[PDB]
Amino acid sequence: GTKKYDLSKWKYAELRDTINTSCDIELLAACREEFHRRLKVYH
Amino acid sequence: GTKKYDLSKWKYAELRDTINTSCDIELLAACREEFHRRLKVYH
Amino acid sequence: MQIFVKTLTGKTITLEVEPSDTIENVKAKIQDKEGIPPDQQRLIFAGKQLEDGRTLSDYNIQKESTLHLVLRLRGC
Amino acid sequence: MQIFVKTLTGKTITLEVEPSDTIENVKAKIQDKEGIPPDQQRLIFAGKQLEDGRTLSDYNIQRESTLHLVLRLRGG
Repeated sequence: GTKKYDLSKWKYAELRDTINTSCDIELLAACREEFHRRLKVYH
Repeated sequence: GTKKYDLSKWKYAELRDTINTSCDIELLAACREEFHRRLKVYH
Repeated sequence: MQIFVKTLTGKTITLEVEPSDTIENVKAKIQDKEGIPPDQQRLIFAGKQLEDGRTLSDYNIQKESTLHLVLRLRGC
Repeated sequence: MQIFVKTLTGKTITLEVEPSDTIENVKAKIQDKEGIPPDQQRLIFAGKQLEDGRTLSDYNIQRESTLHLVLRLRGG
């Protein structure tokens, strides 16, 4: 955990599209982690 | 256009990929430079 | 040919294939290695999402190519 | 159809062709002008690499199009 991005204001299309349109491993990791969390947790 | 980029921390796959997946005369030149150097460089 | 597959954490995977090999075929191989189902797989070669109905030749994916593996999340 | 080809240094080259011209035919024309063999070439347009088994029209490459010429480094 070091120098990350605040993805607490993204949308389903953004993450999904960004992951399907982008290739930034970093984002992909943070995008997947936030995507899951949102499902697992709720705060 | 001014001052190139130090692509020393880059990798063979990245450089090649970039030239095979990127479109930027600037990068292409820098990549081709470091690429040629690696061949002309031998301690 | 021998292509590499970089994971999220950093774990890379080397797989032997041919320019004709179909992306879907590669995904299947990975599934036999790790445990990620195809539907839950997505190959990205530098801002380039590979289709499941194409070949490693339809992307100029030569040898020693690093393929970014991403877990295809659900949707609809 | 006249098209422009930007080199690495910055030297451009005007080549006369037609929408039905194969990227391979163009690469050859350049090999005659300069001295770079086809296999050692790679044209880029609209931010997309052009294939050898394709035509200019297959890329919406109209007239006065700027094609980025890159020397395909052979090795890997």
